[PDB]
Amino acid sequence: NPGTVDVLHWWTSGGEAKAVETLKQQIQKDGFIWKDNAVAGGGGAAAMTVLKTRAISGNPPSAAQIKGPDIQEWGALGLLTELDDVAAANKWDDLLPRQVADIMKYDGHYVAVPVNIHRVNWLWINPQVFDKAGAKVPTTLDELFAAADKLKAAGFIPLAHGGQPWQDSTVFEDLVLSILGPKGYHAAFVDLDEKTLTGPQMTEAFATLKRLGTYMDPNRAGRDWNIAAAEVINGKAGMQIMGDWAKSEWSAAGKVAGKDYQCVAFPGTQGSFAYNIDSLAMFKLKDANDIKAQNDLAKVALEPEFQTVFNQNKGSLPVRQDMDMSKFDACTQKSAADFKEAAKGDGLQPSMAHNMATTLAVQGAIFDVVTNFLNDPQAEPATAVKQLNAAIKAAR
Ligand SMILES: OC[C@H]1O[C@@H](O)[C@H](O)[C@@H](O)[C@@H]1O
Repeated sequence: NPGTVDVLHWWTSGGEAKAVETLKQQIQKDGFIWKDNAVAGGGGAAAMTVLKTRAISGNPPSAAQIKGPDIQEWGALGLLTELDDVAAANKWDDLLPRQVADIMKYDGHYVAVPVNIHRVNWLWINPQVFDKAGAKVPTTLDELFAAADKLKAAGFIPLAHGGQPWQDSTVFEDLVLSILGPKGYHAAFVDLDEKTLTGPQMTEAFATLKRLGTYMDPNRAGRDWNIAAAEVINGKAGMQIMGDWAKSEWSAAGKVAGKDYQCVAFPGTQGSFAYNIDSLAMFKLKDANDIKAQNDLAKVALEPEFQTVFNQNKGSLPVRQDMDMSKFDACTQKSAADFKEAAKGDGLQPSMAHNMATTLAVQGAIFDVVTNFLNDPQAEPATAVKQLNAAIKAAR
């Protein structure tokens, strides 16, 4: 046995699978065995359940898709391996933005390797559906509702949305970023500031979320994010509020920007970039050949060729800084420009819904408040903000 790579991840949709296939291929070309542990469940909760079993099993995966502050917990447990030598040889501190490199370190040592930078705060449009409905691509919340009114009148699903908590909170966080702005967003989700969490603007975010719910399919419970994307691709819906992993579904269907889809910053979030960094935390392994395979995985993750093909298929930006951005599609080039702009000011903000801003316990509290609210058409925004602050406090 040359050594086996076992990555625990949740890349299972048609688009996500095309991306992870590029990793499988490179590992095989490098002469190692690929043994997949893909665990289906958008946003990763199902994967995390499997991980919690496997991690203290004595047979951990080579790596697992573990993001944000949660990397600190796995590092604190002593389960991850330090990557000093591979990081030095492959110049990771030079290749990675400082903001990103810090997330990957436990007590100053790399313990995880990033593969991308997803943008969460996108809105996906089907321009052909917009043309049929006489609708205008929205740049403001008011325009978003105007477009939704027209799509509805035209007999389309205005907003294709799946009723799962992480999806609900993806929409909610877009609203918070839009209404509060990036500094307010940071105060609420990173600093967990009580006055922000319970303020009039957060209250208005909940009122806006409730209205948005009136423009979704009432029987959307359980609908996977790729199902929602398909409604837009197939011309049944006008819009989807989702990160740029949605682009992977458009690309996998052979669709092109302008003609088939557009993406625009979520209305009112122009200038802000809510980032989601997929990273592979590397577990301490026992088997010598599997350690060699793991070291190969760590090398591959930031190789220029892999950074290109993975991210072309995945819908995200590459995380490596020296890349020829002209090799990506127009939407990814827009993402790059928007990242650069955001990074100059205070616009670059970690996604709460995608595990970058908070611990998982705090995220879970927020998810519960937001679905409970959106599940109840009669719910009150003033109560929601009190529950939001209270539940966050109890989760810590
Ligand atoms: O499953 C949908 C998306 O969930 C996000 O949390 C992950 O970071 C993405 O890689 C994935 O495509």
